[PDB]
Amino acid sequence: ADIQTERAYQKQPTIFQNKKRVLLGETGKEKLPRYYKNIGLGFKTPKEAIEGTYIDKKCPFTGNVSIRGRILSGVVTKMKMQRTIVIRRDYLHYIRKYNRFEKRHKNMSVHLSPCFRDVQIGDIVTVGECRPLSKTVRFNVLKVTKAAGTKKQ
Amino acid sequence: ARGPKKHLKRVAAPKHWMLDKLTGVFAPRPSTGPHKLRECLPLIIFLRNRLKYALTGDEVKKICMQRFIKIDGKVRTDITYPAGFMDVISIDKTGENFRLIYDTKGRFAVHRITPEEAKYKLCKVRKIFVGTKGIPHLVTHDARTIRYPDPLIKVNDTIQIDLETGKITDFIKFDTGNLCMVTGGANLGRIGVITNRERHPGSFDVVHVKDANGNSFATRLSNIFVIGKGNKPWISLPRGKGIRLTIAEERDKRLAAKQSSG
RNA sequence: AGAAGACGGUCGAACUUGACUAUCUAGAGGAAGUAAAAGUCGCAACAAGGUUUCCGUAGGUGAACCUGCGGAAGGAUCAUUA
RNA sequence: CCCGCCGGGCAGCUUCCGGGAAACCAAAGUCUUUGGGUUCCGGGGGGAGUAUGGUUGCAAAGCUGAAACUUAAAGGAAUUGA
RNA sequence: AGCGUAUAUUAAAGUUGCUGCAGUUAAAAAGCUCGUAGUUGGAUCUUGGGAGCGGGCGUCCCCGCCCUCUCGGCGGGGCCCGAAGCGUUUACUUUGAAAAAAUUAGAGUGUUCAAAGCAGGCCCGAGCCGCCUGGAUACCGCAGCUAGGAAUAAUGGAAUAGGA
RNA sequence: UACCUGGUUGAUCCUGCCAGUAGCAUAUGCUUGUCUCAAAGAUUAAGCCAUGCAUGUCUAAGUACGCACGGCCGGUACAGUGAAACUGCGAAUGGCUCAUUAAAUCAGUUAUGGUUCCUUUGGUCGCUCGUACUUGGAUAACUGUGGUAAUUCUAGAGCUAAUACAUGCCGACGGGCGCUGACCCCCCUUCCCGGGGGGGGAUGCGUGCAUUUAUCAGAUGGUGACUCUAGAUAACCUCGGGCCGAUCGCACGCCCCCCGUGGCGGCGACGACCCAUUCGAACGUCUGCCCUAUCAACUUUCGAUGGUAGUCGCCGUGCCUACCAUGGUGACCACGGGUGACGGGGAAUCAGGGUUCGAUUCCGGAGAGGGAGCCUGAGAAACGGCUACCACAUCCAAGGAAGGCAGCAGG
RNA sequence: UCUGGCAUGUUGGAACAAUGUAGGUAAGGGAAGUCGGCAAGCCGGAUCCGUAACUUCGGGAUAAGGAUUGGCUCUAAGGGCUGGGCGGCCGGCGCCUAGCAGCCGACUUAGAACUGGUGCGGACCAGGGGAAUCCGACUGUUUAAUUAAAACAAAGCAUC
Repeated sequence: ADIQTERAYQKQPTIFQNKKRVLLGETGKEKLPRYYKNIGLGFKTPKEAIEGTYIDKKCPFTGNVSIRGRILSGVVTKMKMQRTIVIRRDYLHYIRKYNRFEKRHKNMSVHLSPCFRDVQIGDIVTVGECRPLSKTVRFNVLKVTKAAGTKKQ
Repeated sequence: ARGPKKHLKRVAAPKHWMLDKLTGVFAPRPSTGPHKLRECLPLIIFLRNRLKYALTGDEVKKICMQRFIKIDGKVRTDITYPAGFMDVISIDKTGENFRLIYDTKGRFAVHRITPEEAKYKLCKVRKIFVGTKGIPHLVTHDARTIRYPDPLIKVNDTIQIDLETGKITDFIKFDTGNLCMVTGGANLGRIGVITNRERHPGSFDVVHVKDANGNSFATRLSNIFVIGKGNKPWISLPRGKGIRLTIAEERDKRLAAKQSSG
């Protein structure tokens, strides 16, 4: 549960966790200020993103990221990573000579913010193109949707 | 390529440029200026090819250092200066004034205007920024940045600017029911009234424009150019009111004119 | 202000070795496939081709070929009598 | 035991259903008046089920499998004689 | 003012067959079974009914019709629906927006016809101290932008109720 | 114009291919009277080049004591025609070839809110509170001397100057502000005399843009969302130093007011500190390539897949570094190889569906024998720039010098 | 080296010639010597990588080839015991539970910094290797006192 597990403690540049204190009390009673901002296209910031205590430079809400260029989606297959879920999208290419199609898929890696917790295997996740923050990952998770889930036994 | 290419070819010319194919392998490359070259016009092409005042590119240079050509009240020696949209070229020796605007055929036509009309102009803003010392400024499509604008002016508005004063005289917002002309794409060169507008958070917007003849069409925001208020433009217009007539209709008037003349 | 020059830090042309890989190439001798004018044995298949034929396996043989276990009809037999 | 009926069969036999080059076949039909789903598999005759690589086997051999070159026919069915 | 040979390639060649083949005997069904990619996967969830608007919505052929919730937004009566949504998401169909030049389809253009070229044509006692016009359109596969269509193809909703 | 015929035969129906048959590009062969257009060393040889050329340049407006000319005229003080050279700018464009390169270049769509950019244009250039009516030096051509076999070779002395280099001033404007604030004035509780509040304020530090930072308000502007463009709070502001004219021509004028020479003046050009636009520049999102399983399980101790903290990089990342659990890719064809493959816009032919060819003159990429490297420049990892190595080879007086025509002709 | 033992192996002194026996070293070549690499020399330990043909699938294999190795100063990991709300205990009142506290302990492994005239398995110990041909399959045995081999035996095969 410790936010300080890395070599150097990460700090949100905008916020000022360090504040003076008054007599008969302390600023530690109240939680630290959290900097976040919602996005357009109806991308309302989910509950865990506001009230979470996590700190991430690369999160869609508490970071520098601006989502632009193209808005896409995909499914969830594997989750063995550090804050990355591998997704794959089906698309049918048309061949003129034989007047038919071929099933095709080009899977990519998306970096997921730690605020989203409820993701299982076989559900859709909506992602959007962003800056080349990594060498391979150029997308960020913006929405989580289930697919015949909400009941696991 | 190792940097900025310094030549244009005969085929590299824009299509709406009326340049011949068998005269030369190069073209008069428009040099840098207040307009993107892909939608501008050099002085040589304006005079030699259109007005037929000069027959060779050398002769166009001859009159330029004779300093008989003026643009926006300023004498420019650049033969390849980018005379872009809303540029007025006035020749005092012949006492003629031309307003450079698009015609019904999406072409950079030459339209004669009165000197009094040439004294003022019309420009479109692009962005608003609070520059030095906390005051606003406007950057336009003409790259004529203006200090201390009217605060009521917003993005995509049209500001009247005089040649000598170079200031804001009359501004008009962007709204429905206002006359506008398309500045790109397939509908380039059409005049109509904005009937509708739809927005998209993350892509371009679409403004539906319906002209006087009922030929409705749709256009992108970046190709909208506001000229006048309501149904009356602030400036004169060329033949056809900027209305694109069909292939069959145009040939009908063409044959009628031929028969009447003959 | 500073030329010549020396130490440490990086690709590194090039070099040596080794490994892997691709292509092109010589080679004594050996053994096949291609055409033949039509040279020597008797004749396996075409008839019930006289030991129906073909299939696989095994085995043998101057050669076609022979033999056994099965397996078919391209063997002469939609049939063989209460 | 006899008479039938119903569903699943191995089946003849006749038949201008039909298709097929015909021999023959209710599938070897609904096929140019061309589309119910799909696998394996062929692309003139040889070279050749050969060479080489891989893999299985104690061996014999099995599975996978070319190229160079060469030929105007090889073939299927049917017609009358011998 | 041409023709042949040589070789590469297309149609021929339904002789690679998606369109559009064949497998008893002409080349060919694996001995058979299982099984995963992958392929193809039955009907079934608003269809009619008098709408009136037009002809020969009457039967029949081309049009919207008797989708929400918030200031009924040009401190509170009908002459209003601009925007914060979607009684869900794809595929396809049509339009619209996105289309660097040439070529090609082709508009008009003559005068040596055309291939070509985007030019030229138009009254002239010539003071005629020269008027007008063309230099358009179509297509741009697939991928993505947008507004409708909501047959066809698959998907879920709520069954131990963790249901609106 | 959605087509056959001949060819297995004693002759016929089939299967099946070829022979003829029609266009298409390279050359060969025989002939060839005219004109209008027009392709033309890519194929094996991206192999090597003798020779000649292909990048130079000046306005009234940077610099002009060249015995190369020349007007006024030797009382003046800066004439001009102008070699050459310094200074700034172009040479990274153009043009030839496809060696190399196979999700790579490129073709369609998008972003750089993830960055920069002499060039033209639009702003700004009294915004900051601290010798000027013009500053120091050498270096050019030039003269006079020299070296060898030498170049687009050159040291040492006397000169001269720049819009070249370095330093740098007064003006420009009287003041405000935040702190530190002595001192001075006024008001109220207080029967007392202490406090509670308003103001001036000398004297001190700072008080513009560019940049680095840490903090605050943000129902100034706008986007859908930037940590944005703005305002302040406290510092640095690089001596391998940012900005505030030591620049050059044109026609020449107004004022002596408190003055016989002081101020006021226009038209421009020259590069800037920063912002914008344009030519652009490079790294990016979705979508698309030829043959190949006799290439099936591959990348990863050496960075491969991601996170955290650093480094540079014009900026955003395994570009690099260290610690972290293994991850990613693959029968929807990876990894590998071949290609007589640069890609595409595009070309031949035609019922339709289609099959082939794409260097070519168009738009992008790569190369200049090979791959290495680099200084100036905004933009080079540049070859009509240099260096080193490898083959080739030019001159040599044997001590060295000097090289790349897949640029245009020609061999 | 210690406990224990000894007096250099049936004599001593002096010198340091040739030839010899035993032990070393050698510039530049690198088997040119010789019947023949005989003799000598090279390699040698351990750790981390990497290993071919062929094959009876067991091997070949320490194949071949490469890197490291000292000293010093640190770091990380690898365990044992006891306890769990003056002296006891009749008791609800306690809850060891991401295994916490205290005490005890030996041997290694890995990583890093520093450091020396790049020297470090520093002496000692301690495989040169590869491509082939012939014979015998292999292990074993044999002419004590010149022949250790291809000879003999051997399992297996066959015969009487």
